[PDB]
Amino acid sequence: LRWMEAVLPLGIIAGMLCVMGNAQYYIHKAAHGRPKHIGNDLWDVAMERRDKKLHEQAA
Amino acid sequence: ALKEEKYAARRSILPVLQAEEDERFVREWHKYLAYEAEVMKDVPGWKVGESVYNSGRWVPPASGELRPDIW
Amino acid sequence: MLEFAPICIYLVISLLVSLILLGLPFLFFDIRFYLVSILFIIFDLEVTFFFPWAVSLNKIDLFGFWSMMAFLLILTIGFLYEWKRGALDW
Amino acid sequence: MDLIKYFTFSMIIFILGIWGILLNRRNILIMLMSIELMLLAVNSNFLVFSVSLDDMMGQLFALLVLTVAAAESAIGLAIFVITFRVRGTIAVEFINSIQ
Amino acid sequence: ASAVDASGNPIPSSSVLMASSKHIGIRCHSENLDFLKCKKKDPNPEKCLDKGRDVTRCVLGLLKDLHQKCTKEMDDYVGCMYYHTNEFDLCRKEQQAFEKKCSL
Amino acid sequence: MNTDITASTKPEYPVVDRNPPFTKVVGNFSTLDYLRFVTITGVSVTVGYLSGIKPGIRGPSMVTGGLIGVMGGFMYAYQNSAGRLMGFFPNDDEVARHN
Amino acid sequence: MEKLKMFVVQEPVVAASCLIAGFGLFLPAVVRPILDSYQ
Amino acid sequence: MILSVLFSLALVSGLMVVRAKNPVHSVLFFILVFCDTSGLLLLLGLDFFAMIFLVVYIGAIAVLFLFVVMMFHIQIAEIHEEVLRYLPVSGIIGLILWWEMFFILDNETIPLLPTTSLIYTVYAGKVRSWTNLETLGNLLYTYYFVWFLVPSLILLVAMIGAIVLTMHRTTKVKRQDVFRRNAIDFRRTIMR
Amino acid sequence: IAVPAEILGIILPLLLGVAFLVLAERKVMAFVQRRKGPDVVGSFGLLQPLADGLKLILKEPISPSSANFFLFRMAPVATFMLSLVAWAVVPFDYGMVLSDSNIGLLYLFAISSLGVYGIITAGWSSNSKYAFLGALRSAAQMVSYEVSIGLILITVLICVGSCNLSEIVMAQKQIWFGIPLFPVLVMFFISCLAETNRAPFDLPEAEAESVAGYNVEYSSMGFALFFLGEYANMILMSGLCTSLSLGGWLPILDLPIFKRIPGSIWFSIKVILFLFLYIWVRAAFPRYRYDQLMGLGWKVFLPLSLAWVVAVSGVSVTFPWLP
Amino acid sequence: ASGWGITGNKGRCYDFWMDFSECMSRCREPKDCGLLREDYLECLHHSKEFQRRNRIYKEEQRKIR
Amino acid sequence: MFNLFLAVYPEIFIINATFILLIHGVVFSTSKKYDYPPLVSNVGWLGLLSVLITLLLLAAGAPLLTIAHLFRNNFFRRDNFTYFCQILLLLSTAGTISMCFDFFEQERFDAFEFIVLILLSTCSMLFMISAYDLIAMYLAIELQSLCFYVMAASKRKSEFSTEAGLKYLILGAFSSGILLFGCSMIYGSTGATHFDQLAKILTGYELAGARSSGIFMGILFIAVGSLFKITAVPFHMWAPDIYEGSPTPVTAFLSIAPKISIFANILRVFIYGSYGATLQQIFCFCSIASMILGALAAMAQTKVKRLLAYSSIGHVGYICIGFSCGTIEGIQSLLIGIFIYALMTIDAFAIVLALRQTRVKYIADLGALAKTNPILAITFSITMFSYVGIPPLAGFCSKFYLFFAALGCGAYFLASVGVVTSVIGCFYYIRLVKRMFFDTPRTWILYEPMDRDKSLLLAMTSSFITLFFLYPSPLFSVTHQMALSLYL
Repeated sequence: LRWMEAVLPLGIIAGMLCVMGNAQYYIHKAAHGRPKHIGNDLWDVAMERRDKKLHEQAA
Repeated sequence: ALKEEKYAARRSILPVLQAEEDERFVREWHKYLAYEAEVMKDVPGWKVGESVYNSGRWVPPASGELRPDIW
Repeated sequence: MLEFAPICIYLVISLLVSLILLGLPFLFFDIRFYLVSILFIIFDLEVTFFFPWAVSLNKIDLFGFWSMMAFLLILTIGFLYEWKRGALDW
Repeated sequence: MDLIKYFTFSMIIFILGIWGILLNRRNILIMLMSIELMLLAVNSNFLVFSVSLDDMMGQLFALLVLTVAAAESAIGLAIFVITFRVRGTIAVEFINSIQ
Repeated sequence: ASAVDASGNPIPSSSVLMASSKHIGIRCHSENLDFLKCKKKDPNPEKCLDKGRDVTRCVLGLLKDLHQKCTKEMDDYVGCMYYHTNEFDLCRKEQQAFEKKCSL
Repeated sequence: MNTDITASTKPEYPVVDRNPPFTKVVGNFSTLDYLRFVTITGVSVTVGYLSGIKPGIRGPSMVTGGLIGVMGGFMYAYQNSAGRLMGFFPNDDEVARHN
Repeated sequence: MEKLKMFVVQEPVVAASCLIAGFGLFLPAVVRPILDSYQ
Repeated sequence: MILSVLFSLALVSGLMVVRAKNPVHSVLFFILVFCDTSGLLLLLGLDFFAMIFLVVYIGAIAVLFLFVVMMFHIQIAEIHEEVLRYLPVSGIIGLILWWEMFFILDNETIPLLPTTSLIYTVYAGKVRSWTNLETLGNLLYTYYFVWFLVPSLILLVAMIGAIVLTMHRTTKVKRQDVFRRNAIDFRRTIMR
Repeated sequence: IAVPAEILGIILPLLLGVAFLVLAERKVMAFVQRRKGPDVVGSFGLLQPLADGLKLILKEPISPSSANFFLFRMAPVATFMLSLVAWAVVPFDYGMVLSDSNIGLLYLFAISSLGVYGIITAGWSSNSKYAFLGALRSAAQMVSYEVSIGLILITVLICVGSCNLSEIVMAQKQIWFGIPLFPVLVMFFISCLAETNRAPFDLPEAEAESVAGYNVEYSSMGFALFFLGEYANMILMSGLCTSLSLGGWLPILDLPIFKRIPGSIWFSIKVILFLFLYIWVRAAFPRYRYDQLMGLGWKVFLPLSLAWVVAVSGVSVTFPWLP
Repeated sequence: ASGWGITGNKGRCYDFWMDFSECMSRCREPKDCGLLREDYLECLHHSKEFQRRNRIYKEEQRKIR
Repeated sequence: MFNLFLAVYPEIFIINATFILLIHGVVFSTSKKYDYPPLVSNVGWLGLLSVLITLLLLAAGAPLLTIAHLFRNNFFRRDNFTYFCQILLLLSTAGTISMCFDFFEQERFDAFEFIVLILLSTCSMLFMISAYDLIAMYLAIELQSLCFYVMAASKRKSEFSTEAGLKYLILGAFSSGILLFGCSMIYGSTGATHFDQLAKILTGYELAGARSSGIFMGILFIAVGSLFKITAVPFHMWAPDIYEGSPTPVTAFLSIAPKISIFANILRVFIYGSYGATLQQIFCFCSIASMILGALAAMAQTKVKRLLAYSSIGHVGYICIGFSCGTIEGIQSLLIGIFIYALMTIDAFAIVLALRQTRVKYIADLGALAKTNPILAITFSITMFSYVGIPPLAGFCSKFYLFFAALGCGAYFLASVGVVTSVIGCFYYIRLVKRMFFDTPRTWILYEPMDRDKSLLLAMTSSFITLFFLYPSPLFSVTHQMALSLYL
């Protein structure tokens, strides 16, 4: 268990990485209403703008 | 194979999006032509949306901004 | 683009936090370096040429692959010149 | 407007390199730096012209100009190092032995 | 992610279209090809808007028919194609459920 | 990658083939082409030996001259054979062989 | 052969790099045409 | 507006390069103007060219200049001249070049006066968007290989010149050798 | 808006991770050396980084008055900026990126290239010439091993068609690239060890030895900022190693029991193993002389990296194995 | 102008350039292709279109005044 | 070797030979087994052999250089004009290599990298002569520029060599920047880089007008860069200082080889592509300045190398009158003048290297040479009279045919200025001849004999110069054919 006590500070680094990643993810999700897309391009941007305009016109 | 699937799905959707964009651009260009006519009717020797090019070959209007599609 | 605005805001926030960290206590010759730099320039140009080649291997054919290999062979002879002359030693 | 602004900036950088060469009489490293500024202005002009004209030749030749400028900077700093070692100083009045 | 207007009308959108891509390309490959041919012949939008109108009619009719055929499966598919930005690999169960109802 | 073999100037002799393969061109080597290769290689080896005496590396100098001469003579022989086989040169013998 | 073994002993890393580069050039020079002919 | 700020910073950094008393400060402001040019490239849309400007100009050439300048240890009054005397000639030449820029702009490139709603989006080339890096690689390695192989010769010439100019091996200095017997096999020995 | 919130949520946990990383380095090195690290400042020494930071803050600063005050002060600021903006792009899972740049690899390479300027200016702005010489040595070493690192990046870019880390990982989905390229991963690990001046190739930290370093003149917060930049770079390059040769946020064998783990946990675990390897190598090996490490970088890793680039390109081009 | 576009597709008016080049190759007199050269330059710089838009804007502004 | 590369066998062979020579020289000069031998002579002999072999390849493969016309059209186009230009360039390079052998052994200059750079620069000039685009042009120009930087600064400890290298460095970088700005302006205002596209866009419309102001500026800046490359008086200030400071083989190569390549490049970029009266006016002004100031400055010089540099500047001014007429006879006269000037410069620099054994520096040093070395005195006097333009010798042929092209040119002002300059600039050649023959100095500088490598070349060049008036039909016909083949 001594090895566990020595690795315990490393677990804090892993937790910090998880916290930064997940906090970023959920703030972006709340800001936009959908998880961030990593494969987006000009086509995806145009489609998302068209979707926004169509939905705001329908509503 | 996955990327080809995505691109094939994109291609089948393209004609309807192009039709919608074409209709939108036609409406906007007709509005612009009407605006130009109503603001330029006073001067003589002015045409309505005359093309500065020759031999047809319609081209989209110049935007004046470098790479407007990326933004 | 549209993705480098977060990078700019990140840079600004990094400046802010670095300045805050600095201000917290206030509240209370040799030719070897030149040769190394020249080699750095040459191999930065090498890697800069590798990047598009590596990305576009699928489009460029054996023609492109062998053109890159010839480029390397032309520049690897320079590396052999470096090795034998003694530029890599210190 | 964007093309006008980019071309004006590139021309201003070219003129600024010219001014650096003009003002730096007893300074030679800054003369080389002004030459490098001229090179940067040329690269920026080529890139913006490629973007405006929708042609890839500007990008190709800008990359090649970058490579050439890096090589010529390497050679030039070699000349600077050997000169400074030979005469012990970078002052211009020590580099006027030929007339 | 709604995929439906107030009075049952199908919103074109992009998630709905991307979900119905295969159905569109199978039903009316024909006038899609015709519209692409007209666009190649003349890039001016005004010269042939009729082909685009026919393509739009096909797409709208297919969307209405698919929505009225299966609703829960199509609604789930469009919702999961809106949550993930038209990423087919992240929506497999919903896509498979959609496939079973409206066969290609 | 698309490649076009068309030359600006039209051949003045009948063309056996426009783009002969490397193996076919090598196999077309007549006794004259072999004499070309042998003469060039021998000239290069002799020059290397005669020039490497003063530095003191006669074997290495002959080896370097031999590689240079082999490359040059093979290039010259291949050039002559290809020019004959594409009709750029007086290829009477292989035109007769083709006929 | 003896000189080659001595060189490999004295400078193993450059010999390994040369062998790796030779393999990398040898695959498309020979095996690629072989596979093209086989197809 | 961001474009105006960027090239205002670039112009100020270039002026500091021109009129900087310390060559180290000149190198640093050269780095700054390179960074501003990279930002301009981001605005243009050439991400690859901006990154390679950073890597080469900011990294390689600028560390070279910094190394040589710091290693020189140039003192003031060794490189020092009054700038007031050359102000008239600098102004005249700059004004001539600016007037020529004026004439060039007045004829070919006419600025547009106020647009967004009139943008016609093709949607045809966006199905597979080729990046700048991808397009440049495809072209440069398929159909312009000669203009790519020639700079290899230029780099080889640069390396050969750098060596033949700034090489000085130590005439009499011992060099450590690791291939000794005690390092290789090391048979144990004793006094007996 | 939400972008500053995301940036703060990336930056502050990074600083906490750096503090606990130096604490973990102490603990692991002590446990290696048959002793126990910080255990008296809080339970198991968890409050030791807090105590150290508070002491550094409360320590009264000193002004060297080196006639280069601005450049002396701003160099650690520059390296801290560089480390943070490098961390601005590294992904943690599917969609946890600030800037999903299509050129993410070259962005990180450029940021690593800019990293030498902080140390160079720190060495020059200092009055002592020993610090200037040490800064020059460290800069040159980082230069050589960054050339090697760029060649390794080119190998990975040959393996994966794209240039963004997220799609790199999505390609890593199959084989993790470490199984095919374990020697390349080893060379990249040694190159990043020499890039951050950690483990062997440790010139600046050999202060008890004659080489001294570029941090001798620096005051409390300058030294603290340089240390934070170095350790943030260490974590950054561990993340680069796991994103390049271990698949990032990807489980092992794609079993459904392994998919219950979010994936950010997987990335964190891999980064932790790489940091443990960092401390392991530092504690277990001696250090190289400057000339030895420079010759090793310019004569051992550069030819091997070029050969591996050529070999991977030849393997991929010959067979249909190309993306 | 080469047809290699900035986004990997056909150039903006490489078609105009090729029309001008074919006219020059098959023409009896170089002034016959003056219109096509004007078209190519106008595409390159948008000078005539920008001037037309500028004069329209001038008339609109002076009508407001 | 796939069949497209028939178009590039000379360049490929010279590149591979340069690589082989570099590897051999390094591996057997860094060798402790021997006594670190000076490999400059061996590498130079092998490089001369390689130059001869690639000359044979290029000469025999006359129709094969046109293979893959469209494939190579992007980079370069080869025809009879480029064929003859490259033949002359290879001959000049071979002569320069052969005549600089004795400099190596006696002056201890034992860096084979000099020969490696000779070969690499020769390949660069080959690429330049073949070049048919705004990109290959710049790449070849920069390749020879870096080679010449290293060449001028070759003597590391020499203060003169270092200063000349630094000056040539800075001024060449400035000219490269100006030429690059010109290329950028042309690309931005034209959309084209290939010479054919530039010709198609530019023909039918003058460059002096409101339209194509950017095109005009780009063309003017490219002309400025090219004029710097040929040392015209508005941009000549580098030529004398670097010609003096750089080692004598380096300055001989600089004076002989780059002239033909740069002038062929100028013909292919300006006479074909941007042919318009404004360019000929620019080169007319440059030629007037070149002749006038070359004569005036060479009258005041007292050093052999500086006098040779100013004579080169004046003869470049004459080549510039030939260009600035820009007709069929004008281009033929340009080529005749280039050939004759290259031959005369090879002669003069061979004699200078012969006198380099005793370290000749001033004009007075060769005084009383008519007694110690009679035949050498007559040979050098013949060379000086050829530079003057005295009829029986080769220089007068180029001279009067340039003046005839100028009289059919309509440029009476240009011809009168040229002839007045020819009369004015005879004085320093006559002063040289006086120093050899007429003076009786108190003390004499005895000169050691020659090497056979320089002696054979000098004998052949002097025989060609003296006996050219008996048979100029081959050169005249070749130059006429080249001028005609520039377009059709």
